[PDB]
Amino acid sequence: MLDAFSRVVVNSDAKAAYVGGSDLQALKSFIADGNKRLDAVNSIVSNASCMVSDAVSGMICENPGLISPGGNCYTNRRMAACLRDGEIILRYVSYALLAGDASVLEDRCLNGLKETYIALGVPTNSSIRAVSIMKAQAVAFITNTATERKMSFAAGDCTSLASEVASYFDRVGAAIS
Amino acid sequence: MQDAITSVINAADVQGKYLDANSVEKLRGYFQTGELRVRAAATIAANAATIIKEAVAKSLLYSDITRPGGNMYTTRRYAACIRDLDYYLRYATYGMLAGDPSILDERVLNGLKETYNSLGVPIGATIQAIQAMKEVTGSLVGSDAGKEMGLYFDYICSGLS
Amino acid sequence: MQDAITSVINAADVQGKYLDANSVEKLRGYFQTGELRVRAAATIAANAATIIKEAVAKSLLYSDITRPGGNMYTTRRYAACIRDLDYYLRYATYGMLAGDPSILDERVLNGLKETYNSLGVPIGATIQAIQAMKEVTGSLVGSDAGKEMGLYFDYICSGLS
Amino acid sequence: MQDAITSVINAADVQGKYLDANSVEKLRGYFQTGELRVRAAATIAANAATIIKEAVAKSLLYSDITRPGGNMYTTRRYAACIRDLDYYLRYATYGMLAGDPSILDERVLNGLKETYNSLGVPIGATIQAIQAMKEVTGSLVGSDAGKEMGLYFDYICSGLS
Amino acid sequence: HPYGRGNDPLLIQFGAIFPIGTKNLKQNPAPFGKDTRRLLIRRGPGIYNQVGNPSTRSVSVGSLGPKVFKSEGINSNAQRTNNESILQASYLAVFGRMIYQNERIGLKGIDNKFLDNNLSVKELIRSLAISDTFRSLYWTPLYVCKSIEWIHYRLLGRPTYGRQEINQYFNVAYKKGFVGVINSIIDSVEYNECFGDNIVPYERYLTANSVSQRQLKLGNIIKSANLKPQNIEKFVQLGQSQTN
Amino acid sequence: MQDIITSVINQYDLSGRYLDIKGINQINNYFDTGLKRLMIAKLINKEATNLIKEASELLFIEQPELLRPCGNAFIGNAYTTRRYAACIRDIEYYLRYSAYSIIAGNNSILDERVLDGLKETYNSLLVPIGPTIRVIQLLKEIIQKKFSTENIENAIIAEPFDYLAINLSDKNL
Amino acid sequence: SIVTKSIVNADAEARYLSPGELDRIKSFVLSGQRRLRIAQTLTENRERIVKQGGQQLFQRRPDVVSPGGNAYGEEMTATCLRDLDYYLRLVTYGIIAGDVTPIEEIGLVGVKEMYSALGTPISGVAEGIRCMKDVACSLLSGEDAAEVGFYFDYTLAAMQ
Amino acid sequence: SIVTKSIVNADAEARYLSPGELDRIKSFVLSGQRRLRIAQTLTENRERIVKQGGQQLFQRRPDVVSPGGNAYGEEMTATCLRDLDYYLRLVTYGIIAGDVTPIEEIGLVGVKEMYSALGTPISGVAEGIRCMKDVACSLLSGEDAAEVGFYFDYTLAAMQ
Amino acid sequence: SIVTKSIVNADAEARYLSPGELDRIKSFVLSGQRRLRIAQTLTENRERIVKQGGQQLFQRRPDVVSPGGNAYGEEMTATCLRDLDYYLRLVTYGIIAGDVTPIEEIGLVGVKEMYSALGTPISGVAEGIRCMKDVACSLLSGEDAAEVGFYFDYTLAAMQ
Ligand SMILES: C=CC1=C(C)[C@@H](Cc2[nH]c(/C=C3N=C(/C=C4\NC(=O)[C@H](C)[C@H]4CC)C(C)=C\3CCC(=O)O)c(CCC(=O)O)c2C)NC1=O
Ligand SMILES: C=CC1=C(C)[C@@H](Cc2[nH]c(/C=C3N=C(/C=C4\NC(=O)[C@H](C)[C@H]4CC)C(C)=C\3CCC(=O)O)c(CCC(=O)O)c2C)NC1=O
Ligand SMILES: C=CC1=C(C)[C@@H](Cc2[nH]c(/C=C3N=C(/C=C4\NC(=O)[C@H](C)[C@H]4CC)C(C)=C\3CCC(=O)O)c(CCC(=O)O)c2C)NC1=O
Ligand SMILES: CCC1=C(C)/C(=C/C2=NC(=C\c3[nH]c(/C=C4\NC(=O)[C@H](C)[C@H]4CC)c(C)c3CCC(=O)O)/C(CCC(=O)O)=C2C)NC1=O
Ligand SMILES: CCC1=C(C)/C(=C/C2=NC(=C\c3[nH]c(/C=C4\NC(=O)[C@H](C)[C@H]4CC)c(C)c3CCC(=O)O)/C(CCC(=O)O)=C2C)NC1=O
Ligand SMILES: CCC1=C(C)/C(=C/C2=NC(=C\c3[nH]c(/C=C4\NC(=O)[C@H](C)[C@H]4CC)c(C)c3CCC(=O)O)/C(CCC(=O)O)=C2C)NC1=O
Ligand SMILES: CCC1=C(C)/C(=C/C2=NC(=C\c3[nH]c(/C=C4\NC(=O)[C@H](C)[C@H]4CC)c(C)c3CCC(=O)O)/C(CCC(=O)O)=C2C)NC1=O
Ligand SMILES: CCC1=C(C)/C(=C/C2=NC(=C\c3[nH]c(/C=C4\NC(=O)[C@H](C)[C@H]4CC)c(C)c3CCC(=O)O)/C(CCC(=O)O)=C2C)NC1=O
Repeated sequence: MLDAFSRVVVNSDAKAAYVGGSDLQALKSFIADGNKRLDAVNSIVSNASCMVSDAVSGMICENPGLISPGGNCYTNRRMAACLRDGEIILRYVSYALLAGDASVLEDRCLNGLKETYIALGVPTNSSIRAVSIMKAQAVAFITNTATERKMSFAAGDCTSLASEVASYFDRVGAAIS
Repeated sequence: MQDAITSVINAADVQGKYLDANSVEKLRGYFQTGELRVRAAATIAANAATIIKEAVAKSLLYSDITRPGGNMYTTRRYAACIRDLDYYLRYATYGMLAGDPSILDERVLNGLKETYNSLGVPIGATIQAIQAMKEVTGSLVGSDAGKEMGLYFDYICSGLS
Repeated sequence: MQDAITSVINAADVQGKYLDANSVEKLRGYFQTGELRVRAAATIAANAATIIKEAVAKSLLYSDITRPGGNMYTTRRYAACIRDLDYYLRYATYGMLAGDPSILDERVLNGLKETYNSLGVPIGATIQAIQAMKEVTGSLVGSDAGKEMGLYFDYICSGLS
Repeated sequence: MQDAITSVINAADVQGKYLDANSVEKLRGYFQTGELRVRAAATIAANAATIIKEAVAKSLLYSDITRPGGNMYTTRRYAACIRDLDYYLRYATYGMLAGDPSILDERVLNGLKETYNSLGVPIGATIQAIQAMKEVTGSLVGSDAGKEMGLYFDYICSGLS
Repeated sequence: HPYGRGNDPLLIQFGAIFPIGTKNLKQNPAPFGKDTRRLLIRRGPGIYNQVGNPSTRSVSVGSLGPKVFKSEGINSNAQRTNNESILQASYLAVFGRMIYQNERIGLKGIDNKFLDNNLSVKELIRSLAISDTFRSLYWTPLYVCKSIEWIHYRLLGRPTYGRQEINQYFNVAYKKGFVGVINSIIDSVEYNECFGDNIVPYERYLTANSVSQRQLKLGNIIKSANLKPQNIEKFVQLGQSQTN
Repeated sequence: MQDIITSVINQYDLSGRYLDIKGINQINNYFDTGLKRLMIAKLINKEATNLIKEASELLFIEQPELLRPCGNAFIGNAYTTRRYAACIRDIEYYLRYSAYSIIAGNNSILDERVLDGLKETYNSLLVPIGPTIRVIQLLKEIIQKKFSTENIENAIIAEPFDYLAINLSDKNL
Repeated sequence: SIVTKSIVNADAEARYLSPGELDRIKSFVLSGQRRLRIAQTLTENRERIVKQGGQQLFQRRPDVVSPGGNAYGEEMTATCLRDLDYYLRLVTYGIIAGDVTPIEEIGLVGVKEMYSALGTPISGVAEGIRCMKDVACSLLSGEDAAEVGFYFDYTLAAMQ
Repeated sequence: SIVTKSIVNADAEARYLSPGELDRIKSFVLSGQRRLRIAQTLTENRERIVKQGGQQLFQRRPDVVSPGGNAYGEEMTATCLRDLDYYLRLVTYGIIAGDVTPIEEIGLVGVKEMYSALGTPISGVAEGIRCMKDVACSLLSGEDAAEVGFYFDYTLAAMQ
Repeated sequence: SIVTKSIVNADAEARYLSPGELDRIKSFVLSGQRRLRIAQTLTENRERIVKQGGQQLFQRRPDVVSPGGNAYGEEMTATCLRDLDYYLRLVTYGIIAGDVTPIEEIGLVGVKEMYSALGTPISGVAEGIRCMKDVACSLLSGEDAAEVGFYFDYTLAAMQ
């Protein structure tokens, strides 16, 4: 795994050079904007349990055939596996948001997830939608858009970190598609 | 002070012009309403004390400003404020007869807000008393003369606010 | 702001003088009452909310100003006025600790009458609420501290009237 | 700012009253004319530049105020005055949609005469340009909407005079 | 104002109007001590006044104050859809109006970089305020302490409190100049607690003359309807019959 | 102006209430010192010329620059006979008005007839304000040397001069 | 009012009302008639609403009327019912305005400060408002009750 | 009174007051001024003290005001608050006397017999006195509250 | 003054003085007597303090009184001793106030600007103040000298 600091190095070491001012002010701001990122991730850990229930029940609320007899989220054993998988995906997206890089999301989570689904018979269409509801919840929690719960913070703009998690979520979506 | 006629003559004279059709338009307009203006001024001169009494009774007579701590608590202050209201009514009548509020600017509004602020006189209560006086005056003189008088009453209230 | 010590030092310094026997007299006078002042300030800090509640209940709680049309009718206005009373109590406590009302002149009374007049806040009711607060405060702190606090309460009321 | 609905609700709320038959009368009156108001506002938004151009052409375009030594002689001053006329038209449209001139008091007329007097802007020429704009606007929107718009145009002219 | 009465500007949309002066002769000096604080009136509910609730910075007034413009970017993909429009709002915060076209071509470099999501709102407000257009309008034509009072009102939504706050900024102009004053205001703690890097500055506090001017007006002060509660006559109730 | 009785009565009229025991105690406080206040007034009227001569001498002994040329700074000090006479006249002014204030038990006569506008006049004439207060408290000490052990008369004398000194001063602190 | 709020939000940006805001004003003036009807029904059934809400409150919160409670005694109970009537009137105002501006500007800004200064538990007021909400929604149709409880819910949220 | 008790205790032994007793009388007359101040504060805040003590009692002992309890009804509750006022007055007397002689000679000797004859539970009176003690000590300073609760504690001990 | 500074720091937060601030005011008014005694001793030994400090300064910094130095000549040396007397007086003010507010508001704010405009080396003034500090602390006890040099050290730090 890598983070945001390591990815410029994997590049700086490939050019057999040091780390001057050129490729640093981007990293200089990252460290300076470290407070907003820690303010950002905490809002997802605070509401992680409600996010999967609002996501997976909304998946069935838009698709009642998953619980028709024979469906993927039909029985009591399969519902637990799907509610487990949703929270695993949310956990890795929170890892990638805290890291500032999607390296930990690729190899430990998305590398071998497509093959496991196709072989299991998990409907990608319904699985792909399950991530986008969580994306809509995350961008509301990061920019304090949650209409049911509000949190306390210092005022300002947080789209940067919010856009970083929106790009992570459909990166998850593109790998399992 | 300049009335409607003086203002028209000044606008024409400040350009070296003779009184053309627009000046005649304004002059005829003033001459047609002059008789109504005289009627209203006479009626207002007739009932000034009752107008002030009724406006004070409907606006600030039983409020807290007349109680201890209020501006017009003592007898000096009560008399001073009723004299002020008499001033406002008389000058509004002058302005209505003249058809021009310049007398209000020269003789009333010049340095009035500053005097009231130095004395501590509440401006909002004064504006409300003038508004109540506008009601009674329009009531007594009828609709057209009441609109004419209310023009200058609102002029005083805007200059005071 | 200047307390009693600052005022004595200023009076001595503005003449190029050393602190002579009269300055020592005033300084001893302040130093003897300082401990009573600290006791009173602590007790007042303890019971500020109850003092304001009881003063409001005895002065203007059931009058017509709290009904529709009154100043403090809506919840915004009620909260604003209780905040004002809290300001008055806190600054009177500061003045009592300092032994000098200059903080009241600099931080409270400067432009207060004009603000209240522009807003339409009744001054008499405010002075009466401050007088009721003076009763409760003297009650709670005892006779000597109550006279000390009432000095600055009356100072605020005189600066407001 | 408060529109007709806000004003009715405020008049009812300041007395602890529920909305009775007279409030319903005023509310129905506003609701019946709302659609005409929206039509007029759309049409005025469509043709603001042409309205200002035609008013300026008929009121002060060839007078002496535009010659070397005039108020609006240089290009800075010409642009500034056409921007002022755009302000007046936009705020009159807001007032017509709201059915209440309080926005004109809060956002336009507050301290406007004093600014114009400090700058040296002629008030009479401004009032005449606003009157010419009233003609074109009533012309473009028809009789009823023109009377509605002329109400607030005359309100601005009275607040400026 | 702690200085003469002529040091108070008119609080209008776009201003720089000081009516007291050579032509008016309505001038009132008054002895104001060094320690002194002006009673400001909050643009909104009283109780969010910040003098007895210093914690109420960052907290919305609601419908009783001016509108607040924020570049939130909260869409399910976190896109900003008001870049065109937060930029228009900043021009009014800094200038009060839209500057002329020939004036604005010197500021296109600043505007293009903001519309590409490369500037915060705070850095945009800084770039407009330190420009040659703002300086030629509000620094050079004005008395040095009248200019500080006006600029302090545009960037922070309030006039100054007293002499301690004004000899303070006045000393920065003595040593650094026009740019030293604009930077020390924007980098203040009051700026970053009220606006952050995200919000366009809005009007926060007023004066007694400003409020007395806005309110106290016909069309704003009710024509005595709080009093005058009309009720039925008792002799009319005693002769009334059934409703329907 | 207002004496102490008038100001107490005005404080009670402001709230529209009758006099209670607190204000009556305040009035009794004045009624019990009135006679010694009159004794002080008579002493001041008996010794005015000598008191002011002593005060002026003690002022000019420690501020000798007040008697020398103004320096180019056109300062109004006691340089020539004209300025000297004017300054002694002012000293008599201060003595008279603080005698009034001692008799009234109040300082309102002071700030209405002495303090209002004083600093404007002295600034326009460039009269020294430091030595001016210095001579006032010199006068206070000279008067207090007549009644020393009677402490109540000491405070009664200290009131007006100390009010004048604290109000003519600038607030360095 | 919806018109007022649209006008201010457009005024801050120095622009005319866009076609979306005008669309919404149009939809509001078109629904004003059923708004007035609903305000009628809630307005003229005030006695039963206040009475039955006071009952449900006093059965759910017996401490406030227990011996010594804030609303203990005839006068205090009358004052509490007076407060409930205040809030019902504000809800009717908000229903006719189309937005919670009347409710929030009158009765919500600084309500916690007032009720803390009076010694009244704010949760009791919230309970009374909820009881009045149930009683009032019982007298309306499905869609009407849904739209009317929309304001009771806001008043409850602001009064937490 | 401390002076009285010293005089009797010296009188039984047929001797003048020793220098210790005179020392203590001296210390008492020197502290009389703050004693009067504390009695002032407790005396003129009697309404809040009785009210808030009655609340804490009725919340701690709901049976006495429950249906049928000794203080059940308007009149009985008023009488119980009257008793609490009696005991607050006695505590002020004891504070100014410097000793519990006023409290004990009036209101403590034979209190169990009286309250048993009336049918009142003495533990309820003790609870009311404790609640009044907390309320009254809340309004005093540290040392003042310590010295004032000194008498409430004695009244509670005698009323077990 | 300590009381003044506590009052302002409590005023900005819109709260009464907490018990810590009142504790500290109490401790200050209790120590005021030895504060006045120390101010006495420093005040009435001013001639020796200024003289001996001027000596130690002129022996440590012969350039300032050398031919042409800032304090060169009879008048300039007298003016420098005048400045040292100014600062000793300010130190006595600060000792009685219990805090460096008098010293800092008079004589420290803008001192560098003044002495740069006059052409005087500020380090020479610092040396003079240090010499006066040693001379003055020589006349006090251990704890008194420690507390008195507490202000000379602040004046030196501000005058770097
Ligand atoms: C490290 C990353 C990591 C993951 C992502 C998951 C991936 C994953 N999911 C399942 C297994 C499963 N996953 C699902 C899920 C679903 N069916 C649907 O239509 C919905 C889209 C979705 C719920 C939201 C179901 C229903 C099963 C069980 C299949 C069955 O028994 O019918 C399995 C097989 C193991 C098992 O049976 O539990 C694995 C490896 N596990 C991991 O370790
Ligand atoms: C039966 C049908 C049925 C549905 C259609 C859904 C309803 C639903 N809610 C959300 C949307 C959401 N769901 C949440 C989740 C929460 N909100 C909180 O504040 C809590 C902390 C947490 C659950 C307790 C959030 C934060 C949003 C974003 C919008 C919002 O702020 O409410 C979305 C995503 C929108 C999209 O698809 O883009 C959906 C489909 N749930 C259902 O059951
Ligand atoms: C583990 C504990 C821990 C945290 C959670 C964060 C907590 C935190 N966040 C911020 C501070 C902040 N936090 C935000 C973030 C936001 N503001 C908003 O309006 C949005 C809701 C959200 C966007 C994601 C902003 C905009 C600031 C102030 C600007 C900044 O810090 O750069 C600050 C102030 C210090 C600073 O200025 O940097 C702190 C302590 N830091 C910690 O040590
Ligand atoms: C929203 C309400 C509102 C208004 C109306 C307003 C007006 C306003 N008009 C101004 C100037 C001006 N206004 C005019 C207007 C006119 N000249 C004429 O001859 C005509 C009669 C008239 C146009 C009809 C001119 C020429 C100036 C420029 C003055 C100058 O450059 O000296 C200025 C000075 C600001 C600047 O341009 O730098 C303000 C603030 N401000 C406001 O907030
Ligand atoms: C530190 C000194 C100081 C004071 C005292 C002060 C007062 C002050 N009081 C205000 C309002 C107010 N003040 C009151 C007070 C009262 N109403 C009554 O009926 C009573 C008589 C009185 C309370 C005793 C009310 C009701 C308002 C609100 C006015 C309104 O909302 O229109 C406002 C307007 C600010 C706002 O609330 O948005 C200020 C600035 N400011 C200061 O700096
Ligand atoms: C660019 C034109 C301009 C000028 C001139 C100006 C003057 C100005 N002089 C000030 C103070 C002052 N000015 C002086 C000046 C003097 N004392 C004397 O005895 C001398 C006669 C005189 C010097 C020759 C002093 C002593 C103060 C400080 C007042 C105080 O601290 O109370 C202040 C108060 C600001 C502060 O220091 O905090 C201003 C704004 N401002 C301007 O914008
Ligand atoms: C140029 C016109 C002019 C003169 C002359 C003048 C004199 C003058 N002489 C004074 C005092 C004095 N003058 C003298 C002495 C004398 N004086 C003499 O002309 C004699 C030579 C001598 C007596 C033999 C003494 C001893 C004092 C001290 C005052 C005292 O304590 O009585 C004083 C009071 C202040 C001071 O002590 O310096 C003035 C103002 N003022 C003027 O404007
Ligand atoms: C329009 C918005 C608005 C509100 C809400 C308002 C409330 C308000 N409630 C009051 C009292 C009160 N309110 C209550 C209410 C309650 N007791 C309880 O236990 C319950 C929880 C609650 C009833 C649901 C009581 C008991 C009092 C009297 C308190 C006292 O006098 O001790 C008072 C003081 C007396 C009076 O009614 O004039 C005001 C001003 N004023 C307003 O302008």
